[PDB]
This record gives sequence, C-alpha cells and structure tokens, in this order.
Amino acid sequence: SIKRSNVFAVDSQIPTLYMPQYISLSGVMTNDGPDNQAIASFEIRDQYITALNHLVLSLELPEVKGMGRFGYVPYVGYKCINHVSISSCNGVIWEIEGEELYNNCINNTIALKHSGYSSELNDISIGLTPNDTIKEPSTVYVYIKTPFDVEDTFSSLKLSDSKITVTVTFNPVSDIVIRDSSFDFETFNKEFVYVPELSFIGYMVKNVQIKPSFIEKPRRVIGQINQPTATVTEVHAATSLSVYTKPYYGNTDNKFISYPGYSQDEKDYIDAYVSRLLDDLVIVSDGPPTGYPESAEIVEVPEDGIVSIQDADVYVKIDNVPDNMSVYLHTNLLMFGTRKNSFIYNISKKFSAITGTYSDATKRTIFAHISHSINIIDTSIPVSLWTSQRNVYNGDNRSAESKAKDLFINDPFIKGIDFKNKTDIISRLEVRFGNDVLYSENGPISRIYNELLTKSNNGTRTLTFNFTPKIFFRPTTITANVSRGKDKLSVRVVYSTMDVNHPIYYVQKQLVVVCNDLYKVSYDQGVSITKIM
Amino acid sequence: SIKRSNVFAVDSQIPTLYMPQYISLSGVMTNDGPDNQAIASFEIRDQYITALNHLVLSLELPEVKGMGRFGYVPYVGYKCINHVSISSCNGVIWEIEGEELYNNCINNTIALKHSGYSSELNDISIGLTPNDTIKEPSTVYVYIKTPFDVEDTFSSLKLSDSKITVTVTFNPVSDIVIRDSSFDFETFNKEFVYVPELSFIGYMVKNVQIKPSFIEKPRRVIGQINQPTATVTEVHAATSLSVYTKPYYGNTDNKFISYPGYSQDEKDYIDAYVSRLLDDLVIVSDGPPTGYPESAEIVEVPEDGIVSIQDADVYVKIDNVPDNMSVYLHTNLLMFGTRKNSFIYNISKKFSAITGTYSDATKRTIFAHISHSINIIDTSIPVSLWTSQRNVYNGDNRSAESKAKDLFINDPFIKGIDFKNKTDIISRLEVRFGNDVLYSENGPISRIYNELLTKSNNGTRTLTFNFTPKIFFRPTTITANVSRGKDKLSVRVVYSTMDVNHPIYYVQKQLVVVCNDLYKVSYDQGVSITKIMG
Amino acid sequence: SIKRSNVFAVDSQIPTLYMPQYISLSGVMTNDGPDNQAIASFEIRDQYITALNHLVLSLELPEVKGMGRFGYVPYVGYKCINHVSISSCNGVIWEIEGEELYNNCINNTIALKHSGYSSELNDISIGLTPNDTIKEPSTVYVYIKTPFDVEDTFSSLKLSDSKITVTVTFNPVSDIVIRDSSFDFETFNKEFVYVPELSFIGYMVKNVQIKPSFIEKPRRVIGQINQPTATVTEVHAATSLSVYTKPYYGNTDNKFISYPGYSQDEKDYIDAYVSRLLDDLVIVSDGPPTGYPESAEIVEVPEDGIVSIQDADVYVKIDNVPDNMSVYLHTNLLMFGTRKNSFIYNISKKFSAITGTYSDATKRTIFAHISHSINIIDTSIPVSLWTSQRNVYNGDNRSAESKAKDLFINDPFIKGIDFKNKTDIISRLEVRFGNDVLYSENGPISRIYNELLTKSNNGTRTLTFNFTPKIFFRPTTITANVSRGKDKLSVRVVYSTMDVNHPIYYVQKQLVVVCNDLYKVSYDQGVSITKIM
Repeated sequence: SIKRSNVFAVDSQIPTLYMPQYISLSGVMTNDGPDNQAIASFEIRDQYITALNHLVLSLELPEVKGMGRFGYVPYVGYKCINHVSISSCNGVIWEIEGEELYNNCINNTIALKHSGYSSELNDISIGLTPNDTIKEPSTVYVYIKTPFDVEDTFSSLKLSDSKITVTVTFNPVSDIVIRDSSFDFETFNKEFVYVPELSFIGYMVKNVQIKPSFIEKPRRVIGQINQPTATVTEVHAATSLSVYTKPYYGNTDNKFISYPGYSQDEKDYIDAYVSRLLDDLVIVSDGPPTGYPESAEIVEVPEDGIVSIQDADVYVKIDNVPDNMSVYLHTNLLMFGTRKNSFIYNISKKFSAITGTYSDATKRTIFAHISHSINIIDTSIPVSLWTSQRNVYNGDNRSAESKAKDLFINDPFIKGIDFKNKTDIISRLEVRFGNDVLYSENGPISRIYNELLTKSNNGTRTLTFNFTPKIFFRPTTITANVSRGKDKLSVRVVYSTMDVNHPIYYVQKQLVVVCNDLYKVSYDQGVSITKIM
Repeated sequence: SIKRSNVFAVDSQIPTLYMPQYISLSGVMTNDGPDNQAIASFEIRDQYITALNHLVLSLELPEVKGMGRFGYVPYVGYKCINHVSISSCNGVIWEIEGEELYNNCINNTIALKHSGYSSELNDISIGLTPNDTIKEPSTVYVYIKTPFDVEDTFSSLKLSDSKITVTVTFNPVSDIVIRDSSFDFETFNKEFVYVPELSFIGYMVKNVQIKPSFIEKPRRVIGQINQPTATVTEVHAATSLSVYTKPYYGNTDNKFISYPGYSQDEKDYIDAYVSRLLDDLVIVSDGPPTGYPESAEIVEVPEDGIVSIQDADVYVKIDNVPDNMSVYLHTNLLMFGTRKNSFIYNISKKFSAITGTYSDATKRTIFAHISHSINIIDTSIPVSLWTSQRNVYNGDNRSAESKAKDLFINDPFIKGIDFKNKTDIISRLEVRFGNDVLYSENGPISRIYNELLTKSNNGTRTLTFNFTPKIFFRPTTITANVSRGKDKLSVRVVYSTMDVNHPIYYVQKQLVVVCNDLYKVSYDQGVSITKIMG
Repeated sequence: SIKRSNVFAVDSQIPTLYMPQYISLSGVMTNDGPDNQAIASFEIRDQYITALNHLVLSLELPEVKGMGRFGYVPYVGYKCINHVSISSCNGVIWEIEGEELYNNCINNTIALKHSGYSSELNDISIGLTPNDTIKEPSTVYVYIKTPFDVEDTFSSLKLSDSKITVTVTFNPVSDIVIRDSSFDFETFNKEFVYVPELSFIGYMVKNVQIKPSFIEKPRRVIGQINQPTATVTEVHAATSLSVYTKPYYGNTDNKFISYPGYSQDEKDYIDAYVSRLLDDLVIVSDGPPTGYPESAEIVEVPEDGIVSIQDADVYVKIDNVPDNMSVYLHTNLLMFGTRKNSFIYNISKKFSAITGTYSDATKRTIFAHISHSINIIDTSIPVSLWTSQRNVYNGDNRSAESKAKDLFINDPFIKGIDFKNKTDIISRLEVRFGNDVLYSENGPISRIYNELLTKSNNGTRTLTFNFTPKIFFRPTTITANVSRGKDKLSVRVVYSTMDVNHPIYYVQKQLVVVCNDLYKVSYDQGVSITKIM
C-alpha cells in the first residue's frame, strides 16, 4: 500500500536534564583610559552554571535637578553603550561596537521600549529654580543580543569549566543628553555615574555533551571625513556586508533650533521646528518690531495679505488684531548664500500661508492653519552652518529669546544627513572583492532585500552570503583567494549632488562598512575561537 | 570528498490521510445555581471526528435601548468568560479561568479584535429617549486558545471513541458593561441572556496511530485582600510560575469620574479625565458661581491671570469674556487629607495653565491649551476613595451635573492599581520551593525576560523552567522532593510605600500566583489526564 | 539508564556548496494586448543561476507636472500589476492574478510599505500653474511572493538547463491614479510609460541533487454582475477555497466627492467627506446665498439655532458673524428617492450639531465641533448614483466649486461595497462538492478562522483543507470522485437586503471564488508542472 508519516502523534523525546535560572550581577566599575571612560566588568564563574545566554544590562538613571532644558535621547540605554566584549582565559569569544548592537536590535520594539523610550525620559523637561526636579530617577534595560540567543539552549554559550568575563565600555554622558545653554551640564557630567547590573539566563545542566559551534563576529570600518570609499582588509569568510553613512558634526557646536522629544515621527520633527520659527516669523506689534538684528528684514503685511519674497508669495491673515497694532512678516529669518546677488536659501520663502487669531487676554497669536514646504533636512541643519564663514549674509536673524532655546544634540547613532535617515544620499554603490566587482546598484535594492528578508522597517544596504539555517548548519560564506589578491572588500559610493547655497551641503559625511566574519567556537580545554581561513 | 546535507531539495513525506472541517454547535444554557450563573454546555459526539482543536466561541450581543450612558468594556468576549472546562467520560482533560485564558491571548491582536474592540461597542453611547437605540446588535468571537493549537494536527485533541464536553461559565453582565446611574441596568440585567455557539476545527482521519502526549494545565491562587503572600500546594512538575496583583474595589461603589472608551492609550485616559474636570474647574459667571458645595473654594481670577493655591500658581486666561461676567477658578475640585494639619492632595494644584475663548453663541468656554501634571493614577481613583471616612475634607467639590455623569466600571481583568497597569507596585519578590529561596528580585527582571522571550509588551513577573521545544520533546520542569518538603511554591512580595494623603493608598490589592502543572495525556480507555508525580 | 536527546549541542551539518547573488534585469516592453495593455518580459538563463527565489519588481514613477489634483492609490506598485506568470520551455510553472498576489502580501506591512504607501505618494497634491510639480519622481518595489520563498533554499525554483521567462501584465495607469477634472489625464495617459526592472536572489550551486516538489497554484473565477453563484470546474486536489465580493462601478463615471489620501482609517474617510460637505452645508451670507441650484433648499437659522428637516433637528451656532450677515443651512445638500412624496435619503439630516467661528480676515467659517451620523458607506457612494435617472430629485445640490473638486477613483482591488470593506453583505454561504453540500454558514466563521490561522486582520471566508507543514510534506487536499461527479466546487451566497431608497443599493456586486490546486514540479527534461489527478 503506502508508508505514511504520522502528522497526528509524536514520540515525545526526553531532553537533557537541566534547570534554568535568572542571574543578576553587580560589576567592577573603572574610569581608566581616554577622558577617563567608564568600563564595567562582570565575572561569571560557578561550578553549577554550565551554559548561558540572553544578556540584559540594567542602568540606574539619577534624579536630574536645577535650571534649564534637559531630556534623554530615545533608547537612552543602547546609546550609552560604546563597546561590549565577551571573553575567557583564552581571550575574546565575541565583541560588538555599541552602534552595531543597536542596529541588530532596531527591529525589536520590546528591547527598544525597555532601553528607555517614554514621555518621562525623552521629552525635553524644564527646571525653573536651582532646586527644581527636571527628571525623576529611573531604570532602563538593555538587551545585549548575542549569537547565543538564536536557538535558545542549542545555541547557548557553554562554560567548559571556564571563567567568562563580560566587559561594557560606556559613552560619555554628553552623548545621551539633549540640553540647552541654561542647563549646568558641567556639574551634571562631574556628578553623573553609570550604575550597571548584568543579568543572564543560566543553565545548570547534568551531563552536557559539548560539540563545536560557529559564530559571526561583526567588524566595522569608518572612512575618512567626506571620502566616498572604505575598505575591509583580511576578509577570508564573511556571512554578510552592510553599508551606511553617518554625519560628522565636528565642524559645529552641535546646536539645533528644535527637537520633538518622545514624538519621533518625521511629521513630529517638522511640526516642532515650524512651531519654533512661528514665534519670530509673524509679529503683531504697534510700530516696527524691536529686538531683531539690523540685518533682519521685517515687512508690514499689506491689505491683500500677500508679502512677496522675490518669487515666493506668503499669505498672512491674523484675526482680532488691535487697531493700534499691525501684522509683520520676517522675510529672512534664516538665510544662506555663498555669493552676493545670487541664489539664496531663505526659510521664510518655505511658507505659503499663515493664518490665526490674536489673543487680547494672553497678548499672543494662536496659529490655526499653516501651509509650508519645510522638510526633515531643515530641522537637521546645525545652527553653526547657518552662521558659517562661507555665508555672505548674517544668516541667523532670529531673536535672542529664540537663540537661547537652541538644543545640544550629540546622539551617537545618527545615520545619513537628517535625524530620521529619510534622505538617501547614495546615488550608486559598488562592492569589490579584490579588483573584481562583486556587486553594484543605482537604487537601494540591497536595503529592500534586507528589510524583506529580516522583516524590519529600518534596514541598510546589506549583501547576504548566507541563506542556510543557523546553528544546525555550518554557515555559507564569501571565501577569499589570497594568491589572486581577493582578501579584501572595497566599497565605493557616489553621493547625490547638493546645492552649494543650501547649509546641508556642509554637513560632513562618513561611510560605514560592517563585515560579519565567521569564527569556530571550540570548547576544547576552555572556550576558544578561531577565525575561519 | 565532503558529505553534504542537501539544502536545495527535500523528500516530501506523505502525511496521514485526513480531511479537516469547521464545525459549529448550539449548546444547552443553564442558570443553575450560585447567583444563578450562566453555564453553556457543548457535547461533541461523532464517530467520524477523530481529533479537534482551535475552539472559537461566538456571542450574540443584543440591541441596547433606553435612556442613559452605556458602553461595553474593551475585548467584551473574553471579559464575560469566567471559566472553560473540557471533559471526557474519564473527567476533566483541560480547564482554565477566564482571566488566565485572556492573559494567554493578550498578545494576539487578531483574537482581541474579534472579541469586541471597536468604536461601535466600546465608546460610551447615550440614549436620549426611552425608545432610543444605545447599541445595535452585534456578534463577537472568542478564540479559546488550548494546548491543542500549538503544533496544529500534531497537538490536536484525539476523541478516539470518547465524547468530549466543553463547558463555559459566564461572568455577570455587570462586569462587561460601563454605565451611568441614568441607565436602567436593573431591567437590562433581568432581560439580558448569553447566546453562545461553539466552533472548532475537526479532523476526519483514516487509520490514526495515537501516541501519548503532555499538557500544561494553568492553576491559579489568589491571596487574601492586602496579604503580600500566596502559596501553591502540591507542585511536583511545573513548567512556569507567574505573579501579578489585582485591585479590589469592594470598599467602593465602583464609580469613576471618566472613561476614554475605544481610545485606550494612557494619553486617552488622561485627556478624558481632564475634559471632565475642566467643566467645573474654570467658570465664566456673572457673580460668584452657584450650585457647588459650601466646602468648594471658587476664586475670581486676578488681572495678571495667576491664582495661587499655596505653592502652586495656576495661569487662567479666557478670551471674549462678556463685560457683565468674570472668570473663576475652582481651587479644591478634588481634595484628600488624613489630618487638618497635613499634606493635601488637591487636583486643582495639578494645573499650571488654562487658556481658551468664551462663546457668545453657545454660552460656553472652548479650551485651547492646558498645561497639567495629571497622570494615569488620578484617572483610576474610585470616587468613593475621594469621599472616604479617612478623608477629613468633603473631598468631591464638583457640581451635581458632573457627579451625575460618573461611570460604573466592573471590568474583571484589571491588574495593578491603574487601568493601564502602568505603575509597578511590587518593590521586591521572593519565590520559595519548600523553605529554600528559589528566586528573588528587587526589580522586574523576570517581567523584562517574560516580555523579551515571548516578544510581548504586556508581560508579568514570570519564572520559566522550560526552554525545550514544545510537543516534540517532554517539557522541562521544576521537580519536587517530597521527603525534603520541596513540594510547594510560596510567593512573598513587598509593596511599594505610597503617601498616606494620596487617595490611591486606599486601593485594596490581591496577589495572584499562576502555576502551570505538567500532565500526561493517555488515550487507552478514552481520553484521560494524569498529574506527573514521583 | 534513560536515552536523552541533546538540547545543548548540535553537530553543525555541512550544506550544499552555493553562492547567493542579487540579480537585476531590464525587460522587454510591449503594448500588444486588447486595449494595447503593457507587458514586461524577463528572460533568465545562466551557468551560475542554478536556483532562484524572492522576486522583487521595481517601478520608476515619473514626475507629474501641471494643474489639477492628483495622487496615487495606496500600495500603487501592487495595484498596477494585472497578472504575473513564470514559464519554461514546457509551458507555465506558476502564475497569479494581480489581486490574488496583493491578497497574499496584504499581511506583510514591509512589502506593502515598499510598494508605495507614503504621504508623498498617496496624498492628493495640487498643481497651481502649468509648470508646477504635482508629484516628484519615485521608485516603488513590489515583492512578487511565490511558493519558492516559503523555506528559502529548500523551496527555491531550480532552473535546470531551462530558460525561465517572467511575464508581467500591467493595469491601465487610470487604475492607480486619483484625479479631478482639472488634471490633464488625457495627455498624462498618452505620455505615461511603465519602467520596470526585475530583481531576484540567484543561487550558484555546486553539484545540485534535484528532487521533485509540490506547488499550489491559485485560480480564480468571477461571477456575473450581481449573480450570487459561481463555480470552479475540474477540482481534483485543492488545498483551499476562498470567497469574497467586489463592487462594479461600470454604471458610474467613477467620481467620488472625497478621498482621505495617505490617512486610511475609517475615521479618516468620514472626516475627509464631512470636511467637503461643510463648505456648502453652513453658509454666512448677507442675503440668501447665491450660486446653488434652484432645487437647493437653503434656510436661515432661527434665534434658537435649531433647523428642522422633517424628524431631524440640526443645531447650528456660529460665533463672530457680522451684523450685516446671517447664518444659513443647506437642508438638502445631497438627496435621493425613487418616488415623489415618499422616503428620502438626505445627507443634511445626518447632522445634529454644527459649531464654529466666522473669520473676518479670511471671510470663512472655521468649524469647531460637529455631531453627525455619517458612515463609511456615505463616503463610498459614487456621485453618479446621487444624480441617476432612478432619482426623482435633482440629487446633487452642491455648488459648482464643490462639484469641481470631485475625484476619479478606479482602484482595482476594492472589496465589498465600501472603501474599507467594513460592511458585510453576505448573509449566508453554501459550498457544494458535486451536488453534496460540503459547507454552509450564516456568519463569517470561515473568515474568523482565516484571520486567526494566518494572523491577518484582512481575511476572507476561506475553507482550508491543508494543515500539514509545507515543503517537508506532500500537502493535504480535498480529493475528487469523478465517477460520482464530485470534481467541481459550486459557491452560492445570499446577499443581505438593502434599502431601495439608499443610493448604495445601486452599487453592483461581483462574487469572487479563489481555488488553490495542487501541482507536482518535476525537473526531468527541464522544469515542468503536472496537475494532481
């Protein structure tokens, strides 16, 4: 007849006898090295812990007191990690850069929430007195995703009667805090201390039968400022290659006009910016408005309500304006040009219509409808670039009140040339293995594949060389040919052409190339790793 | 050469010959006999149904007519289930409490939507005439997740030659309805009837080769009111232990000032509350406002617009106010205190700025911008706690119009001390196996692990003892040592300290402990379950 | 003692030696169909392509210039695909209708995002001058989900020594564009060209050991307009049967009063509609308003603010109305009836409260609070139905300004009788296998099971015959008994009764029945498929 596979019953296999346990450890804190950077060390050695995985680092955030504006960057927990390294008596087993750990967890909304993504943390709070509480104390949790979590117990790190050391290097606190001038960052930085604790799932296993494993170790290279090339040397067995860009704000004071806070949509960034500009853009004054630079060009709105700024027509109509007063428009709030009587980037020209009602009670304008063409790039321009030496105009024609509200943003994990990484600034990408073109593209097809294959909406241009199921199989890799000089991956990009009279032209770019090398994990006489060659 | 595993082709195995079928059954309804609670009984007896799984219970909701405010709780279908039991001739095979079924499906957005989560059902509707329709008839669907759905046909319940009985126990209709005093709940409760139907996926199988299986049966223990301990006895082979708290509103009339309806975000709860208070908070009156208790302290807003309530400064500026009228501020709308010389919890002090415009056409204030520090706890205070014997003040200084709009909320599945379970009220947790400490924590590390391992945002403090793949392996369990007295799990919490002058300090709490025991399923003389023991 | 399976270690198997590669191809464009329909042709054959899967089609959308309102339908990429077929020398291997491909990807948010779902694309933009840019050029990506992606390399299509041809048939551009009369669609349609490119993951495999496979091929039948029956013939081995309805707008000009754009919630549809009606519903005029048809009944709002339209009372109160002017209410904005002095469907009766403030500066009413009972069906009524011959009334008593803003919507993938498919129009469903009733239901239990089993919130009434794991097992199917005449699936529905004096009654319906037949894939003398019988 016919031999059939039973799809209604199963012979329940008896597994290895084990007992899991959640373990938490306090570490050893050290302020040694460059600018006395914080390093936490956690030593795991126990006769009963046979294997482990699922590392979670918790951080105690202090009470923030005083005057000024202060808020934490979104996912504050991931952003204060600089480097993570797992090692034994035989040396490093696995290690990752903070930004690469963050990139691996970006598709895990739970891990991101736990690390600190809330109104309480991420909104920009204000202290009114020196004894006022800006932020209340809080605990954040950072999931340190490792290759040991992939297939739970099967993929766990076995401790071959060895001592495992987890070392966490922290970023300066300046990187995770959004603040204004008024805030006393100097004494905050002096008083701040990283208070960490490491948790992991430990397994007490009876009669383990250890076998060798394979692990992928991410390695990254950052190019020279504004160079559209980068190279990864000694590439012998890679499972994937990822490419992205980062802005470099070293030529600026890292001050930006606005920040949306906990609301992180592209619309939220734009709305926060427009709201800051509208304070100085439309003025209801008796005579001509006062307290603006001499270079400012504030014009009385005509009876038809249209103000012409060259080619741009701005329609301004404000209701209930008192008889003794008039409506004025700032026609050059933020200006940029590299040549006199030539092209100009004027933010006031990005407004089509402004409508509202004047409040006799609060003596201010309440804006109803605003038609504009402000984008995520405009909100991402550092205030330094508006007032650069290249600019023939004064640039920043805002009030001193507005300039005082500007924020310092030093988020370490920004990509592209805008806060949302919306703008694609790569026109073409070429990857070479030796001198042979391995891959090229004129569109982000590699990012599209990344997002589809990993079911993430925050992908990067990625080349995958391994489609083989993890843990149960030895991974598939791009393999070197040293004799033919094929022992390196060279990435070359063509950046999209930008307007010289737009301030973003002057945001410095850095090309980031991430390579995942294959390693063999051997548990013969303690845990050891070997680079596949 | 190298022996290689084919990763590009597979030998497609021929499975068991079977035919699936969706089956629907009407039951037998019974209101016998404690508080005359509704019980629906469904008998599956067919010579051709070899196995089954994926139980879906449907409920016909009636047309709600009359006057008053009425709405259904979110996920109405799950909230009306008290208990579910599956039985054989040999007894119960599997059973679960309503709240535990809900907790297992809480991360299934599809199952939750199907159960009743819409603007049509969950918004608080109002009836203006006795013949007015408040709610239209509707059907909701409840996915009764069982261990038999885990691996589809492999995990299905085999009927063999036995008769399967599914029994559903329902909660009072009072638990699933949000209403005001105006609504005639008395005749609604009299006339309401649960109209259920059970659906399941049945499999007609040719030449079944049945083998024994393992099943996890959740068992829960609720502690005494305000007891920070609970114990699960006869723990011999458990796969997990879960711990959470529930509020107990028995010391209250279950009335709350506001409810957001279908909009269930923390911001939605806060916005609904602020909106209710603003009606009495800022008044545009000719002379001093009337219709408030003598204990109300309503003050005329000065020319600078700032009203000082002790340390708190409230900025009130209303545009287009008529010349014959003035702007007033209610400085003690809600106020709590246990001494006449102590700290006062005043809700009017939680406001920094209130701005708007008076409408000459509709004779009302239209609020534009409001700066406040109202949180989810404030929206979760029962009105009874504001007017408790512990409070030396009158407490509720609102108008009779506002007090008439208060809602009765009896949702059976609330956790913590707020409607969103945002506030973590446990400071420490200790789990003991016998008298030996098995696990302790001073932070919700076990909840963080629960949320990460189950990829969920609605976790609980959970200890998992099983990391082994389900169905294909016998589960891993915490095992008893009866001689050493290690055959019980004792949970002890330490609740976080709250200010005695905050009304939320008087919310009664109950500790819930859920334990998943391992059972062996045998199909010799029909279906039978055996508790795994030494 | 006891035999235990190792749950902590695995012998990492060495897989087949292969190298993946992302390949992109330009096709051959052809306008050779009935109405000169666009066909793209892609030919795949190579030494180093042994297998392939994960088909992604990219489309270059042009810059849209000129005057008028224009926007793209949501998920424009999927909506422009009419049919897809994969074939070899031996004929077709797999093929799908555009709507069925879309239905399979509807639960993949990433795939839907990539296909064109943004405010930039889907919001209705306006061109003010003939040289004005309405839409900027853009690239969208369409994931052509095939049975070959299910289990990655294991399920991949092997090419053998065969040439694979991927044929894409496109819908008219008319189907993917939302526009008004002002827009010059005539020259847009003339100038528009589909610019496609096919990408796939190709595998260079060393020493392939090919084995036969099984594939499910979806096949659909569309019933006659308004016929509550449809039959699928030659059903021998089906894995599932799906049933849904579609509106037919052939009896209309495909014009609708409003469209929400990027915002696609039921509330967004209703809000966009109310906003369009309010322009003509409440008028602030000196004397009786002008520029409305003689059939319009515009009434001055009394001192109490209540206007009675038969049984319906509408409360209207507008602030800051000038002394020389009064507030008017349009009591029959849109009205329908099949007889004089009988039942009437009047849109003005669906309002109970309208409040706002008149703006002296912009000479318009700014509405604050609106109480109404407008639903998703009202927003889904084609304007043709309001002004049909069946209507004894004029029907559309709006202003010429409002009528000029009406939009053409030809979205090919609409289900039910409303844009959100909210309203269930099927009261009963009966499925017959031969002349024997296989399944019947009076509620959408089969849709509930579909949504639960496939973890989707956009399911259909579906009968699943296969619960067996894919690729590793031969699928389970409903099997024919040709001698007993049991080789066909007949579907019969009962539609819910609709009011003859409601315009939606006149929306025509079509029954869609989808059947997934089982086929064997064999690789002897090239790639070839055989229907299981």
